[PDB]
Amino acid sequence: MIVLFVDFDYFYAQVEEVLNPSLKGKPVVVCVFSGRFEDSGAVATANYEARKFGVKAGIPIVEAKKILPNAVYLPMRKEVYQQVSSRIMNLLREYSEKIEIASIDEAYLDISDKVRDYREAYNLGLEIKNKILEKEKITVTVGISKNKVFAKIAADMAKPNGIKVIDDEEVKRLIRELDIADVPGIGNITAEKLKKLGINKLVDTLSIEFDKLKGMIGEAKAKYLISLARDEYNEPIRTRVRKSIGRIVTMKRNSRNLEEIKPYLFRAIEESYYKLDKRIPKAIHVVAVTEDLDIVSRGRTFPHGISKETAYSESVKLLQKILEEDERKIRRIGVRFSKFI
DNA sequence: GGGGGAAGGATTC
DNA sequence: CATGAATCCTTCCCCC
Ligand SMILES: Nc1ncnc2c1ncn2[C@H]1C[C@H](O)[C@@H](COP(=O)(O)OP(=O)(O)OP(=O)(O)O)O1
Ligand SMILES: [Ca+2]
Ligand SMILES: [Ca+2]
Ligand SMILES: [Ca+2]
Repeated sequence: MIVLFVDFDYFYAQVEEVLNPSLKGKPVVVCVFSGRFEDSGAVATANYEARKFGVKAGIPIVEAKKILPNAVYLPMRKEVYQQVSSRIMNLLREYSEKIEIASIDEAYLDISDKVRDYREAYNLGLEIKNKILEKEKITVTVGISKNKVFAKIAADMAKPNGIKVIDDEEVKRLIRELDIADVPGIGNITAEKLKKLGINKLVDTLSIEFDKLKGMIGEAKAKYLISLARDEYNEPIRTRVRKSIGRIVTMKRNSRNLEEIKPYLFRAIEESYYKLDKRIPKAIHVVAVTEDLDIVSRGRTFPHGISKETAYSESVKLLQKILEEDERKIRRIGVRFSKFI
C-alpha cells in the first residue's frame, strides 16, 4: 500500500496572493474580525513572510498588528477558498478514484494501483505539484509513505512547497526517533499525558501495559499509537461525507439576555439552513461559548426531520435551558444540525 | 450483563 | 485577547 498526502501551503493567504499577485512577497494575514472593539478577532492563517515573526493562526489580530503593523490584513473569505479548493480536489481525482478529502486543504490518495514503487510515486508527486501550480497557481507540499499517518508526517517535514518520501527503512527509524508529539492526532493535551507516563517516542508505548495507557488516553488513542509503534497501522482511504453542519457567531458584547441573544442565534440558523441545501436534520444543538471561553451545549433529536420553523422555536428553548443551567455570560452563540435523513 | 441510542463534553486540526 | 467539523469519552437510560 502506498499513500500520497497533499497539503496546500498557507492556503487561505496563498489564495489571496493568487487573486491579487501584488501581494506575493509581503506579509499577509487573513483574519476573522469579531465586530466587538476595533481590530478584535483572530488570525485564521498567515503567509510565511508573516510567520517568521510569530504571526500565525490562532493569535489575536491585536497581537499581530503590534508585531507587523504594516503587514496586509485581509478579512477571511471562506466561500472563495472553498471553491478554489474544490477545483484542486477535482484535479486530484484524476490520479486515483480512491481519495479521502480530510479538510478544506488536505487529501490522501491511494496510489497503489497506479504505481509500482516509491520512485514512480515520488515522480507522480512532482507531476501533481506541477499540475496544480499550473492550473491554479497554488504550491502544495506532498508526503508519501506506507500509510496515511506517515504520509502526513512526511509532508509536515517537507512543507512548504516541498515533497518527501518516507520509505519503510525510515519509518522504523522514526518510530524510534520521532517525538510522539509530532504524531497527527496528538495535541498539547495528550502529549502532556504521555510525558507523565514517560512515553516520549512512539516506541516507548510498547514498554507500557496497555491498560495503563487505555486509562490515561483512552482505548482508541491507545490502540492507535500502539499499532503505529508495531508498524501495523493500515487504515484505508475512505470518502468521507458530512455528518454535521452548523454555525457560531460572536456577539457585540457578552450577555444573558434571551432577547439580546436571539438575533445572533437566528442568524446562525438562517445561515445553517442555507448550507443544508436539501439536507434535512433530525437533530439540533445550540452551542454557547461562555465569557471565559468555556463551551456548553444542549441538544435534542427528533424522530422526524426538522423544519426551519421547528428549529427556530426549539433553539430558543435549548438556549433558555443553557441560561437556566449556567450563571455565566455568553460570548458566542450558535447552532448545529446533524443526523440527516 | 450488555446492546444501543442519546446527551454533554474533550481533543484535534 | 481568544475566530467548522470529526472522533472519541463518560454517563444515562431503556430493556430483554
Ligand atoms: N486556527 C484556525 N482558525 C481558522 N482556520 C484555520 C485555523 N487553522 C487552520 N485553519 C484553516 C485555514 C488554513 O489555510 C487551512 C489549512 O490548514 P493548516 O494546518 O493551517 O496548513 P499550513 O500549516 O500549511 O498553513 P495554512 O493554514 O495557511 O494552510 O486550515
Ligand atoms: Ca493542512
Ligand atoms: Ca496547508
Ligand atoms: Ca502535535
